[PDB]
Amino acid sequence: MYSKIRIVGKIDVLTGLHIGGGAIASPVVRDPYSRLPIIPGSSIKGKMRSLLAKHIGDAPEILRLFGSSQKGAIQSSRLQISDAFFSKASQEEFDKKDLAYTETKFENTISRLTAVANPRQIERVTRGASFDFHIIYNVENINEVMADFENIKTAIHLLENDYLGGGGTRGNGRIRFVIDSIDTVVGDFDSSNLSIK
Amino acid sequence: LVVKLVKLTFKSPVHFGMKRLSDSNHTIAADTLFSALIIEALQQQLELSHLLNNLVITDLFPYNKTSYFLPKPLIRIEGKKGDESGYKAFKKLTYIPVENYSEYLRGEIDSLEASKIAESLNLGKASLSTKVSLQAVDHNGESEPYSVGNFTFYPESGLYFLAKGNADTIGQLEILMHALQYSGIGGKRSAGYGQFRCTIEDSGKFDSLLSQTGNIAILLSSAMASDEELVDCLEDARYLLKKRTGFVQSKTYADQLVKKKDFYAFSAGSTFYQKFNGKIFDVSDNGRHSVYRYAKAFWLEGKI
Amino acid sequence: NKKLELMYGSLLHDIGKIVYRSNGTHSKIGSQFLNKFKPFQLSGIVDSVSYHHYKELLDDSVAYITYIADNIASGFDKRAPLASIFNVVNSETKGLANYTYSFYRYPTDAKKEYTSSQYAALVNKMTDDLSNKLKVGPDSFSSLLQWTESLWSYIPSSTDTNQVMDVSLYDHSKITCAIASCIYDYLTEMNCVNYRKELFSPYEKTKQFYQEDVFLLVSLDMSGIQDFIYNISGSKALKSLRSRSFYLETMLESLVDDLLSDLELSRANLLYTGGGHAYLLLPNTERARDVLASFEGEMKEWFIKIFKTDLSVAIAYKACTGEDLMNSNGTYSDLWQTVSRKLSDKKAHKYSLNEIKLFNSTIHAGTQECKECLRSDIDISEDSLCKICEGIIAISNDLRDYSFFVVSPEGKVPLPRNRYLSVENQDGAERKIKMNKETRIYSKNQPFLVTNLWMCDYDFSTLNPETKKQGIASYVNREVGIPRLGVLRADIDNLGTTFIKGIPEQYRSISRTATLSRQLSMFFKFELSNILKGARISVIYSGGDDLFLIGAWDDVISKALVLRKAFTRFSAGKLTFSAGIGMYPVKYPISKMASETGVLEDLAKRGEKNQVALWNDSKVFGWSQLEEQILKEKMIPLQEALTNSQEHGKSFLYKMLELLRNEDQINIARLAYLLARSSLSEELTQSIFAWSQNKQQKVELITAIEYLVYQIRE
Ligand SMILES: Nc1ncnc2c1ncn2[C@@H]1O[C@H](COP(=O)(O)NP(=O)(O)OP(=O)(O)O)[C@@H](O)[C@H]1O
Ligand SMILES: Nc1ncnc2c1ncn2[C@@H]1O[C@H](COP(=O)(O)NP(=O)(O)OP(=O)(O)O)[C@@H](O)[C@H]1O
Ligand SMILES: [Mg+2]
Ligand SMILES: [Mg+2]
Repeated sequence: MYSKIRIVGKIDVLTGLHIGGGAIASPVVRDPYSRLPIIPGSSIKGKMRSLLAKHIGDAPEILRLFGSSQKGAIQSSRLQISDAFFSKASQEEFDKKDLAYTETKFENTISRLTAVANPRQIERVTRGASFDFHIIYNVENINEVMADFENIKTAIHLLENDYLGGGGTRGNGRIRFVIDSIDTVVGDFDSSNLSIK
Repeated sequence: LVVKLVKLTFKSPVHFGMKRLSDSNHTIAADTLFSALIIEALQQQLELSHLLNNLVITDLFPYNKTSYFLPKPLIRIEGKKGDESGYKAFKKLTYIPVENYSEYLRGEIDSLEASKIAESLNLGKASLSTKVSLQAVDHNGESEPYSVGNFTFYPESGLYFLAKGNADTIGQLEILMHALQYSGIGGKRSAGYGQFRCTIEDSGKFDSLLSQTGNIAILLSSAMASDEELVDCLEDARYLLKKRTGFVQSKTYADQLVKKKDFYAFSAGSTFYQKFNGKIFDVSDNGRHSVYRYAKAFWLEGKI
Repeated sequence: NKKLELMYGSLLHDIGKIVYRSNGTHSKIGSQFLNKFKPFQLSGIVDSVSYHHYKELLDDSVAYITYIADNIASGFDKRAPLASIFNVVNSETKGLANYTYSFYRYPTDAKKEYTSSQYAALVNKMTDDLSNKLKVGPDSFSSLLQWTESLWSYIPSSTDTNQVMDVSLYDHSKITCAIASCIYDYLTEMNCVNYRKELFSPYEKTKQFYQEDVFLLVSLDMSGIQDFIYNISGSKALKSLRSRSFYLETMLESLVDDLLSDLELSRANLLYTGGGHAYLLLPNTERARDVLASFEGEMKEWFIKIFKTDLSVAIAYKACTGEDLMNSNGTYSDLWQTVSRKLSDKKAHKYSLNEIKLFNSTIHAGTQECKECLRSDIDISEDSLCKICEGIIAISNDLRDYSFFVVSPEGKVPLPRNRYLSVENQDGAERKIKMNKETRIYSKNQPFLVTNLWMCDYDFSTLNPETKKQGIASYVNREVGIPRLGVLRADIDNLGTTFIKGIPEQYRSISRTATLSRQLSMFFKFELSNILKGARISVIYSGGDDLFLIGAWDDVISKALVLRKAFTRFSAGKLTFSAGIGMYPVKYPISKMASETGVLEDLAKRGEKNQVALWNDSKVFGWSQLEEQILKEKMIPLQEALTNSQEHGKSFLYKMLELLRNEDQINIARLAYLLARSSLSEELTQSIFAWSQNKQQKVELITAIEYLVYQIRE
C-alpha cells in the first residue's frame, strides 16, 4: 500500500562547513538547546534540488521529489530531509583532544583600487566533525521508486562533488555521505536492492 | 472505551503554527492531531469510520522528566484579602501537573505556588530559524529570506495525549501513530521538522483521575457541541473561544490551495456543569472532499 | 436645567479657597467671586458654592446635594503646598515620605510654601477665563471641567495640617461633582421632592443616607488588544502599529463617552480611563442599570459585527454606599476587589449560545485574506487589505500631522453607533462638526465642544522630513553600530496590590484613588514624551501601567534607564517597574518582536520583580546593576581603552567572548595570556581578570563586551 523508506547515515565534513544563521562574526546555525552545530534539512533539500535541476535541465521529477505548490499540479514532497545533528561519536572525539566544535576563519579582501585588505571573520564546523542525517522517502507511486532513487543518487554524487553551505567556491562546505542503512520502515516495499551513493 | 496514553518524543524541532510561519507553538490541539491522523489513514488506505465515530482524543499536553501536565481549569479562584495582582499568576498559569491538579480544583494552590508551577514546566526552547529562497536568483532576481518558528524539546520532555475508544479503534490508532512517527506533525515536515517517535501504553496515573466523579467537567480537547446540546450546556460555564483557521492541506481538494471555513471551538480547560458530546464538523466549502474539524469532548470530572 | 446648575455648583463649590488663600469662610468668598460674573450668577450654582457646610446650611435646592457630596468626597496654613500622593502609598512597608509639589511637576521632598502672589496670579487668570473664554450651558460643562483640570491640579484641596493633604483641588472638585450628579440622579429616581428632610434635617437622616446604596462602581475592560495591535504581518506593519494603537485608544474613549452620554453624565464621573480599562462612578438608579445593560448588549453586538472574537468589551458594576466610598467601615478595597472579580467572571463567560451558533454558521470559505492580521471573513479589496486594515493605513500619514480626531458619520475607521474616526486639523474638525451634528472632536495634548485626550505621540522620525517617509525603518540607518531595533516593554509591579492594600486603611477614599490614578495616567500619557526627548524612539503605546517603545537599541536601553530614574523620582520610591528589552533586525516579524519582548518582561517579573531582561533570558539584571555595574563600570573603561585600537578591538573582543563562554581553568589561563597580549592598561587587565573570575560579575562582563561589540559594528 503506502511505504516509507528510512535512510540514516553520516555527513562527514571534508572542509569547514558554514551554514549561516553570544556575539559571533558570521555564526553558524545551532541547536537552540544544546548549542551544537546543525545542518538544516532545508539547506540539504535546497542544495540537492538545485543540483538535480542543473543536472536534468520546474521539471516533473523535481516536483515529485521535493514537492510543488504550483496551481493545479499540487505535488506532495516525497523526500523529507530532517536536520543533521552533531554526531555523538564526533562529540566524544571532539571532547577528547580538547577541540572545539566550531573554528574561526580569518579572510582578506584586497581592494581592486587601493590594494587594501579588508579583514573578515567567519565561523565554520571543524573538519573532523560528523552529522547524523536522517531522510524519509515516501512511496506515493511504486513504479517511480527506481527513477526517484537514481535521481537521489545523482543529487548525492553532485553534492559530494559540491559544497553544502557558505562560500564553497573558496574551499568551504565540502562533505561526504556515508549511508549507514536503507530500510523500509513503513509498508511492504522491498528496499534491499535500493542504494544511495 | 479504554484510555491509552500516547507519548511523543521529538527528534528534530517542531514548527507548530498558530497564524504565521514565524509562530513557534509548543503544542497542537486535537484538531491538528486528528487531521494528521485522517491524512495518515487516507495514505494507508484504511477505513475512516473508527476515527470519525469512536475516537475521542485530547490536546497535545506537555510532559517533562517529573510529571505530566494537564490544562489549567477555568475555575473561579479566590486570592488573599489584599493580593489583587496575585491573580495574574493564575492568569499566566497554563499547565498543572496531575499530582497538583486536584489541589488546584479545591483552591489549595496559592499565587506563589501557581508561579512555581508555571516556572516548573521544562518543555523546551522556542527559536526562529531564518532561511532563504535562491530560486529567483537563477532568473536574474534576488534571494528571498523568510522565517520558520521552531520549538525544540528538552531531552526528557515531549508531548503526550490520551485516546479513548474500543479495541479496534485503539489498534488502528497504533498503526496510524506508527506511520505518523515518520510522516511528522506540524509545519515544515518535508523541510526537517516534526519528526518524532511515539509510545502507546496504559495510563494508571491518568485512570486515577478519569475515574474521578465531581460537580464540574473540564475539557481536555478543543471541542464544541451541536445546537441542541449548546442550548443547555452553556449555563454557568467558564470557557475560552478559539478561532480555528488555516488552509486545506490536500492534493485533490481543488486546483490551488484555499482556506477552509472559519471555526470556533471551546478551549482545553473550559469548565462546564453539563457534559456535551461534540462531533466532527465539516469546514469544507464545495470542495472535492469534506474537510473535517474534530471538536469532540474528552472530559475530566472534578470537584470545585 | 437643575442638573446642569448642580454640576456647575459642585465643580466650583471650593473655588473660594483660592481667593481666601489669595489674601469670612471660603464659601462666602466663593459666592462673592462668582457674583462678579453674569453667566455664573445662577441660583443653584451660588447656593452650592456658598452653602455646602453644616453651619452655613428652599428645602429643594441643590445646596444639600453639594454639601453631602463634599462630605462624601472629603471623607490651617494657607501657604501649605500639595503633598505627593505617594507619601502614604506603601507606607506600611517603605515608610511615610514628605514629598510636595512646587508652585508636569515632580515632587522634590524639600520644604516649600505657596506664596500668596502665586495665588493672586491664579485668581487673576480665573477671573480672565470666566469672562473671556468660559460660559454656562449644557454643552459648556466639559470646557469648564478641562479648565479646572488645567488650573487646580497642583493646588491642595485642603490646607489643614492635621491630616494628609494628598488630594488636590481639582481631584476633590471632580469627585464632588461626580458624587453630586449620582446623588441627584438617585434622588430624582426616588421622587424626593424635599431634599432637606431627606438629607439634612436630623443628622440621623444624613447617616441613613450614608447607609443607602446610592452609587455604582463600573469596570469596563477590552479584550484582544495585544493580538489586534501586534499580531500583524507585511513589510508596512511598522507604519501601522501606532495607528492601530491610536485606533484602540480612541475606540475606548468613544466607548466611555457614549456610556456617559447615555446617563447624561459628564466626564467627571469617569474615574479612570487607559490601558483598555475604565473605572466609572454611576448612580444606582434603575435607569442607570437599564442603560448599562443596553450599552453592554449593543457594544457586544457591534464588536461581534466588526471584529467577531478579535476584540470584545466586558462591563461589570457593583452597588455601593456612601460609607463604602468613605471607607467608614473598612469596606472600600473590598468593593474594588469584588468589581474586579465580577469583571473577570464576565470575561470568562463572554458570549451567548446564539452568538456562538452564528459564529459557527459560516457559508463561504476564507478565499482571499488580508496581508495584515490575516483576516478573511471580512471582504478583501485589491492589494489584499481588509476594510479596517486599509482604514488604519489611511489613518497614518494623517495621525503624524493632524492633531484632531473626529468621530462623525463620515470618516476612516469605523466606531460603534455607526460612526467613523478620522484625523483632521482645526479646519477639518470645524467643517465636520458643522456639516453633521452629534459629531465629537478630540484634541491631542492641547492645553485649554472639544474633549482633550492625553496621549503619548512621541515619534522621532516625524521631526525630520527625510526620515518621515520611513517611520521606524529609519532608526536602523546609522554610520556606526549594528543596525538593529530595540523594543522596550515596561510594566509597573503590583499596581493592583498598591491600590487595594498599598494605601493605609486610614487614608482609603474615593478621592485618594482618583488622585493616584490621575497622577499615574498623567505620568504615562504626558511625561513619557518629555523623558524620551532627543532619542530615536517611537512610542507604540503608553498608558495604564504598561509601555511599548520601538527605536534604536542603544537609544532604547539608555531611555529605559532614564525612564527608570524618572519613575523612581515621580513615585517617591514607592513604585517599581520591570522591563524587557529585545534587539531585533529590521524586517523581523513585529508579532515575534512583541511576543519575545513580552517574554523578556515576564522573565523580569520574577521574585523581587524589579528587574530588566536584556536580549535573552540569561541577562536579567537589576536596574542599578545594569546602569552602574554593567555600563558605568565595565563598558565605559573598555570602550575608552579600545577606541585607541586601530580595529576598535572587534576581533580581540570576539576572542574575549569566545574565551569567556567556555568554563575551563586552562581557558582562564588563555584569557590571562590574551589580556597580557592586549596591549592595554594593566589595571584594566587585572580588573577584567577579576571580573571573569567572579560569578555574577562574569555575566556583567559578557554583557558589556557584547554591548561594545554591537556599538562597534556595521
Ligand atoms: N491602545 C493600545 N495599544 C497597545 N497596547 C495597549 C493598548 N491599550 C492597552 N494596551 C496594552 O495592551 C494590553 C491589553 O491586552 P488584552 O486585550 O489581552 N487584555 P488582558 O488584561 O491582558 O487579558 P483579558 O482578560 O482582557 O482578555 C494591556 O494590558 C496593556 O498592556
Ligand atoms: N492610573 C491607573 N489608575 C487605576 N488603575 C490603573 C491605572 N493604571 C493601570 N491601572 C490598572 O492597573 C492594573 C495593572 O495590572 P497588571 O496586569 O499590569 N498587574 P499589576 O497589578 O500591575 O502587578 P504585576 O503582575 O504587573 O507585577 C490594570 O489591570 C489596570 O486595571
Ligand atoms: Mg503591572
Ligand atoms: Mg500592565
